[PDB]
This record gives sequence, structure tokens and C-alpha cells, in this order.
Amino acid sequence: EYPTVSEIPVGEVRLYQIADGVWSHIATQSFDGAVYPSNGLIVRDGDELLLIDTAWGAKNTAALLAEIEKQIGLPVTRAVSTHFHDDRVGGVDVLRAAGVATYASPSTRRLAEVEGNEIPTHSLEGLSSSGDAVRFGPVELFYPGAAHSTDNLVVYVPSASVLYGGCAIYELSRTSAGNVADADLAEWPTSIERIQQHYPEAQFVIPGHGLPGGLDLLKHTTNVVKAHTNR
Ligand SMILES: [Zn+2]
Ligand SMILES: [Zn+2]
Repeated sequence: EYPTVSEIPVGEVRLYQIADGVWSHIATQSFDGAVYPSNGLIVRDGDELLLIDTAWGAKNTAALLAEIEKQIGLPVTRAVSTHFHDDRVGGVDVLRAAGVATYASPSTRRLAEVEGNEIPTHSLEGLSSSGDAVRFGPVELFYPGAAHSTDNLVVYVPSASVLYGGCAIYELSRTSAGNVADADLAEWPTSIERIQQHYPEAQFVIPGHGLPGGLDLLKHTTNVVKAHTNR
């Protein structure tokens, strides 16, 4: 039922309905000869849509917009990128050209610039300190603290009890650390516990990469990160 790499041709995107007015988007990218899936989120905002994260590249992100307009048929008016990596900002230029207002925290925008990645236009205030939350249309944005990256945000949809962890949260099948080049291993379990404290009622938890689950994914991620810490 949830799509994997084997169900997604190169440069295509799939939409998966999680709950009423809430979808994930799933795309793939090839890295060093292996193929990785990646998730974002789409949340209905009345008669418009809010996008969370690009689909990891210009071509994928163009495909995403085409699939949204085919399947849902409401305008994507705003996009939020949850950290500075290319799976989150890669395609911001496509979105911007298409008339989508692109947003990220000032932390994310600065780190994207340093990496020479695409840079969302707008800055999101009110997310600079661990435990900070702001409402953005139909979602709450939450800065849990440094984890996968120092700027990583999580997104909650209160209407549907959907928690989107992005790349701060690992799927259950992931048994060893992923890309930790930009991580704060020391703080990552603390940051996960802020998430648990703030969204204990979450019914659906979506990782940045791989299969949705429940709140078990939070402790799962903590285990993996602590094991890596002790490598
Ligand atoms: Zn990342
Ligand atoms: Zn990622």
C-alpha cells in the first residue's frame, strides 16, 4: 500500500493519502548507484494547498506539481522546506518559477546558502529556539532542537493528528544511521523527546525517508542514534 522505490519510475512522484486533506508525496533519487525514496507532505488549506518539502530535485518537483494538479486540482500556494538538504530545497527554483511562495527558517536559508543549495524566498520567524512552535496555515511548525541537522523542523497537522518528522525521524526498517554529516548526535535524542512531549496524541508519524508508522518511530530513531553515537 505505501509505495517503495520499486513502484516509482525515475522522475515520477506518487501521492499517498494519509488522512482527510493530508497526503505524503514520494519520489526517488539515485545516489552512488543505489536508489533512495524520499517523502514530503501536502496539506489542504481550504481551497489551496500547503506543500512541505520539495521532491528532491527540479525534475521530480516539476513532476510533483503536475501530479498534484492531476490528482487534487487545487493550487499549491506555499511551500515550507524543513531543513537545508537537497531532498528538501532541491526544486525550490521550480516552485518559485511556478508562482509558489517558498518559505524556510532563517537558519535553513543560511545553511542552504552555505551549501550552495536553492534558497527559499521567505523567512519563517519564531522558530529559532528549541521548543518554539508557530502556526502556518493548517499546520503547526515546531523546532525541536538540533537533530538530523541544526535547523530541522517538524510539522503537525492538528486536524488529522499527523506528525511529519522529516529527516529527524527514521523509519523502522532503518537500523543504522543515515546521513549524519550535518547532525548534532549529542542533542538528537533530547530533540526527539521535545517532539514526544509536544505531540503525544499523534496517530500518524511520517519519516523523511520510508514508511509511515506511529510514535514508535521516535524511540526507534533515538535507539539508532545512540547506537551510532557509541560506534
Ligand atoms: Zn537531510
Ligand atoms: Zn532526508
